[PDB]
Amino acid sequence: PGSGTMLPVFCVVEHYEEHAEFVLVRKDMLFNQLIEMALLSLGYSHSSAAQAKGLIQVGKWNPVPLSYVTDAPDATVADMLQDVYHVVTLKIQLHCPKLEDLPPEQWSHTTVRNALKDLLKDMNQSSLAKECPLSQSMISSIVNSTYYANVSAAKCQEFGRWYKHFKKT
Amino acid sequence: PGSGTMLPVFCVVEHEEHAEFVLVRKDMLFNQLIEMALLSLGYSHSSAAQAKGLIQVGKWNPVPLSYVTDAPDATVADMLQDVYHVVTLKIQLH
Amino acid sequence: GSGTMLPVFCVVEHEHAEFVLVRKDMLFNQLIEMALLSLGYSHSSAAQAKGLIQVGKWNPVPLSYVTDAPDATVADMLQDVYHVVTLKIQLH
Amino acid sequence: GPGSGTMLPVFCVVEHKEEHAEFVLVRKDMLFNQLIEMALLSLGYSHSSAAQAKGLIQVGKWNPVPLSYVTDAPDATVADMLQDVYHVVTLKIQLHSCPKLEDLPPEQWSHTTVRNALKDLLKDMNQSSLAKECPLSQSMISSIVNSTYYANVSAAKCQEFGRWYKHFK
Repeated sequence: PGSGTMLPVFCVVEHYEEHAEFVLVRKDMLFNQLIEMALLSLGYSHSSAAQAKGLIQVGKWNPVPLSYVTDAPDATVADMLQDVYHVVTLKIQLHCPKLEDLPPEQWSHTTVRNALKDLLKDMNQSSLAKECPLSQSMISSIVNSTYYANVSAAKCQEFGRWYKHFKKT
Repeated sequence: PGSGTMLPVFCVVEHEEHAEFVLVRKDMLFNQLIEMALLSLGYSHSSAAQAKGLIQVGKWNPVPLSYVTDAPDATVADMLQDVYHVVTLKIQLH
Repeated sequence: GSGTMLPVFCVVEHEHAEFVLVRKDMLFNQLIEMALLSLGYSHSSAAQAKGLIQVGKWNPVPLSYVTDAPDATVADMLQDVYHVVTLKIQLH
Repeated sequence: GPGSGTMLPVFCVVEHKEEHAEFVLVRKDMLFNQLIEMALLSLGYSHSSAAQAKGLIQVGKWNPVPLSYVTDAPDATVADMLQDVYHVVTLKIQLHSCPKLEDLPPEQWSHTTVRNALKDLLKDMNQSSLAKECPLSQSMISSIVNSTYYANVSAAKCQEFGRWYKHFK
């Protein structure tokens, strides 16, 4: 188990407004093309390994960006995962219905948080807290990301209905 | 008997399913097969980046273009010259 | 890290030494057969086939020492240790 | 456009290196998973040699794969899988052999495998009783035996002798 040319890596691919399993990769290749190779093995355009974001998660920890693992471009898959491949899960994010088109009950806290994140680019919290069904101390929690920080099914459903309408006016 | 610059590939696009042959350049890179199939089929560049692509030899289990060969410099002639007529490229658009 | 497959590192002698994925839910007593299939060997070669198993740096033991339970999944015996073991399949 | 009869051709190559190529006919409705033994039997090989046999299937110039990649259906026939594709695939069979001279498909006999047969016979036979039995002359059995560089045995004779040898023994 290393020896060998391959290393098993458990992968999960995603995109959100089974599919989760080991793929053998080249222990000898570059840690920084791991997302690419994993995705190719799965059948993904070369260019689909571009709109792709990677989060690596140890046992039941919060996952972190592959940035945290190492900052040496020259490290390999083996250098880094030889020892942990049995406990790590690679989380690939592929970055298409529109938010306004999402029906209010399909709305989740993650999509509310995404919706809010876009809006705040070109708006203010107090103003946004004004006719969206959220409060200001509610809206800070969700964007802060901590910890938690939770929107009930009722508010999620209402924020989403409001969002659909707000977007077409 | 295809000594052209091109080779035809039968394509199915999933998501209502769009099928058609497409002529692919033999000098182009095998792993670029999905991009080219898509462009050449009447889709965007952005469409490629949002697409999973498997190749199917007869009635066999479809497989990623990487099961086929581990040589990145592999031309479309290299891999498809002998089998283009028995292979279906099925593509998915998310 | 719990899907339908487990990575098993297999060395076949008589080289061929590498990881092969196998169905967790399969029967531990079909581990040779099914590992052999995934490499090319026929339904016939598995088995005239002798299997030992080596945990870390120990001597390797026959696969019988691992268990008697005929209803033992591969998961059962290997979900916990697949990463420290080596399956050695000899063909007579 | 062939659509019936009970048989199907299967191009097989067989290493053991003595690379031997040849189409063979196999029972269309047999099981795909016993292809490697069916091909070997149908090629003139004993059941013994099929027990060390590694078999990889190859389409065109692609990476060769185990028969388990092609399919998962444990009841898929040779017809299901290769009916439409028999003319672009090769069954690459590797044996740990060589087979006993008698188990060597007679089409694969050369002047040197004929020589080894003669030797093994002359260990307990006469030049004349051999020359009586086998399809060579005494003159040629002199030629083959007393000269290592003697290769002037026709293909037709090699096969003939090889069939004769297979018999008895």
